[PDB]
Amino acid sequence: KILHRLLQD
Amino acid sequence: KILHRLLQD
Amino acid sequence: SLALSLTADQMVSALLDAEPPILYSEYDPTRPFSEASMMGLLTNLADRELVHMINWAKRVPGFVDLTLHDQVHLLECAWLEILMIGLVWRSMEHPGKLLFAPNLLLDRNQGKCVEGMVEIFDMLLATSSRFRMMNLQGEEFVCLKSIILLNSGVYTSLEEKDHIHRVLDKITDTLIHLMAKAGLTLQQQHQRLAQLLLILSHIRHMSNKGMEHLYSMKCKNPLSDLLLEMLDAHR
Amino acid sequence: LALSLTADQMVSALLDAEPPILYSEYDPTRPFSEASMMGLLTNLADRELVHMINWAKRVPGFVDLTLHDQVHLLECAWLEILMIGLVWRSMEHPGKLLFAPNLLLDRNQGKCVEGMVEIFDMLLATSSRFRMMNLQGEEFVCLKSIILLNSGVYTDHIHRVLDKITDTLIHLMAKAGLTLQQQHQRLAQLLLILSHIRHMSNKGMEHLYSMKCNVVPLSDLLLEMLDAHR
Ligand SMILES: CCC(=C(c1ccc(O)cc1)c1ccc(O)cc1)c1cccc(Nc2ccccc2)c1
Ligand SMILES: CCC(=C(c1ccc(O)cc1)c1ccc(O)cc1)c1cccc(Nc2ccccc2)c1
Repeated sequence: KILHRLLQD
Repeated sequence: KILHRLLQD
Repeated sequence: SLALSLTADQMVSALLDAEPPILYSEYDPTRPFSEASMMGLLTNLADRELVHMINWAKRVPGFVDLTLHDQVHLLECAWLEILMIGLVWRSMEHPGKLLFAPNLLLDRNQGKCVEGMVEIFDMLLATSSRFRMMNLQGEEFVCLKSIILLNSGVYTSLEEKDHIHRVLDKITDTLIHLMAKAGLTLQQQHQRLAQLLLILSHIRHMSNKGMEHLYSMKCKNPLSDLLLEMLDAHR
Repeated sequence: LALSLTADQMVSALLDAEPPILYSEYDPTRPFSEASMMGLLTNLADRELVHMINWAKRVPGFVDLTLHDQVHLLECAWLEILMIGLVWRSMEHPGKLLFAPNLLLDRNQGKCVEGMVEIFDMLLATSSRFRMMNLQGEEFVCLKSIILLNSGVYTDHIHRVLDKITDTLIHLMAKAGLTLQQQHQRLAQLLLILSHIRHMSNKGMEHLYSMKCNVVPLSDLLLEMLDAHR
């Protein structure tokens, strides 16, 4: 999901 | 309203 | 009033004295378990429990000092929360199971039978586990239950706003008194107090979720009159 | 790593992680329709989410969780976190909701969207409640962190961090010169408000996936966070 990206970024 | 009545009687 | 005068041990005593009985279900274990029947069972149980809760709230210090209009408002807002924490309390010594009634003890498996219940089931189960590891005391439980009654509808001229807070403060003092008597250190008393109150945010959550489909279950399906009126109060 | 931090250090770390106050779109064109109002709020909330996700990573002990746990907590608490921020911003504006410095709304403007006004009242009541007891910023950041970690924990290390923020809250009250009784009373008052923030979130969420049923187009992210509540 999008939420995964923003967390790792 | 039943709740109102029971809170009285 | 009168509720401001009570000592900690006095309110514990009064609260313990006011405890409603644990009601039985009309559950016949010589039958399978359908979604409609089980929900009908829990509905019948909740309806009979409501009558005991109404008369229990009257015995909660400060509650009778409030107007009839406000007493109604507090109960309309917190009834399912109160039913749920009572359920969770009954199920403390029954790991993986919920004790709706002494003759009705279901696990997560039999919880699936109702569509969209297994999630609540797990939330109630986790709450009961939470109480278990804390070793929640009965004296603490009745305090939490009184808090829910007075706190849940308080945020929704009127002196009264502040009187409830004054009772809540006194109930906080009581919980601290209990924990100190248990021998806990001050840091331990503050942490445990926080821990107990944070659980009430989850009990609120479970109530909202539970209430949410009770008024979708109302479409179709088997509710009593008092239950319908208190369900009406939410949507 | 979060456990080894001190209370003064805990506060400073939280205050430093504070997300910025964003501005609404500067149309402004008033009054609003229910579509334009929901548009401004949806656009604002979506931009706040990106800052929240980064604020969360800077919450002590939050990066120590698995990526699964981080997601679950945020998915569970995002609206609560948005609301308590809104409530916090609106403290100095009694009877008003400060969504953005260029977007201040009263109860009446809440009637623009089909209630809305019900949530407005609950939000206004929470803001006044904060104003009454003089909620401090250091207390606020602790509460918001508590919401993040606690709201989705019932769905060890987290409870360990939760106890620390409790220790931190007490510290702040002992600093303010409150007596031991006034400390646990005030602590209780603060945490009970979280139950109401939860309630507002659930009521708000319920209407969010009833708006999706197509008043304003929602962002893909705001939809993801919304889908996580069934
Ligand atoms: C398990 C709690 C139980 C209630 C309860 C009953 C007795 C207690 O002592 C405590 C809680 C409950 C069930 C039916 C009611 O009418 C009221 C409460 C309850 C409450 C709300 C919802 C559900 N399940 C559900 C229903 C329809 C759709 C999806 C899920 C279950
Ligand atoms: C005021 C809170 C606001 C949210 C918000 C936005 C920005 C913040 O900084 C804080 C809170 C919100 C609004 C729109 C969104 O897409 C997401 C959240 C919000 C949240 C849920 C629902 C509604 N509107 C509504 C309510 C009932 C019925 C119909 C509509 C509004």
